[PDB]
Amino acid sequence: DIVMTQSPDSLAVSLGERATINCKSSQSVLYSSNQMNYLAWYQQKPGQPPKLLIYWASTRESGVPDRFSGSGSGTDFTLTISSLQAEDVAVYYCLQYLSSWTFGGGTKLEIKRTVAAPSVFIFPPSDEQLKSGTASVVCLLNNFYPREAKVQWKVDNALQSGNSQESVTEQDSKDSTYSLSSTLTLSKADYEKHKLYACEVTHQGLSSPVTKSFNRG
Amino acid sequence: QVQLVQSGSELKKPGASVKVSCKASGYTFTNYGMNWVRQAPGQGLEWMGWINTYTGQPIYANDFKGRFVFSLDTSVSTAYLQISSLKAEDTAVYYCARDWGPYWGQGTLVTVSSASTKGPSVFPLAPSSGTAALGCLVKDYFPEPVTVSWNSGALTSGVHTFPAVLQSSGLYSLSSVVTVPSSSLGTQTYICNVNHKPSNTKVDKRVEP
Repeated sequence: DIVMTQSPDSLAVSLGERATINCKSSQSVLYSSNQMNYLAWYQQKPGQPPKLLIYWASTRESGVPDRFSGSGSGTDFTLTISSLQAEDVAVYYCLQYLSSWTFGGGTKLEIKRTVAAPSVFIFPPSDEQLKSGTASVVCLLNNFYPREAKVQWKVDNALQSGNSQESVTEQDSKDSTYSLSSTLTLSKADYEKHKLYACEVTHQGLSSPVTKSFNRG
Repeated sequence: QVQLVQSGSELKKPGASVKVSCKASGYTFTNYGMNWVRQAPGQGLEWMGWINTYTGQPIYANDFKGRFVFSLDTSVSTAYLQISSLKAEDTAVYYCARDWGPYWGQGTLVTVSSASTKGPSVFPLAPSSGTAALGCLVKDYFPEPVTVSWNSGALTSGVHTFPAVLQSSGLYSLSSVVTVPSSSLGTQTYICNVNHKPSNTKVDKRVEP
């Protein structure tokens, strides 16, 4: 029954600026006897276990850079990244360990950078695929920011609904951009009933939309 | 020195049971308690409970009584998590985490599904027509995950591997791509190295204009 509540739930901060995450406990995690706060902070990147950054509220774990610090006491706590760096993109969790363990809900930290136009590319289905008889047309947006992007598929300039699935990479830890793959899927049949396959893209890094098309063979 | 090493991924059908192991080394096993932690895909960390590694006495969080049992084999310094009557929503990464300090397992993916192991099909996304993008499409594999490198991991710069998507077939699919100089295309070779361990499907497709 110690509830941990982190805020905000997600946060975008500019490279070089101060990132601040808050954790609040529903009861004190300060142990009277030893004046220690039983609170830790963790950084989790995808595919990995969480990695401990801070414990006893303010003690920095070995090997962790000086830009991370923890402070606060009792029931209110702060994690501070003094000067954010591209590699800091991650989910951050507080943990109380005074009375059992309770993790906070986690805080997704992203980097805020300058607008960046996507590089659009289109890729027709392979011959090898079409033999088994399905068509996967792949549109790729590459190295844009921000995340927001629209991808409309056009077959003979007929707008497509319900047959494309999108997917977005995590923010890249070196240059702070996203990439987005859209796949249009059709039976071999339907792919033969049409000619011009196009994907049209909308963004803020574009005064007007960008198309890439091919003609079926 | 200190290491917590867990067992490998598991695909289970609803109703069955599973037994994840966590083998500790580099310290006196029985001097430190062991925690279990569950992370459902895309979700937060959630404490499952603790085991006293000296007495064997397990303590369970409120949300994990009934189907969950913690046990030890002190003689090989190993903690075990046993989940019974598996449901789809027990699909999660499970972690062992030691009392006091930074030590976590690498985690064990448990997937609960009726569907069968099925290896992908790999398909090039060849370049054509400054910079030219090329890639691979990895289609109709189950379950997650798959890995991808470029040129046995010589080309990592510029690489972007995409999160899988679940298609309405109930099979996964994903693309991996990379942008290169458009002069390099004739001269330089590009191979995407694809691995799906659940079905042993390992593939080194070449990609050319």
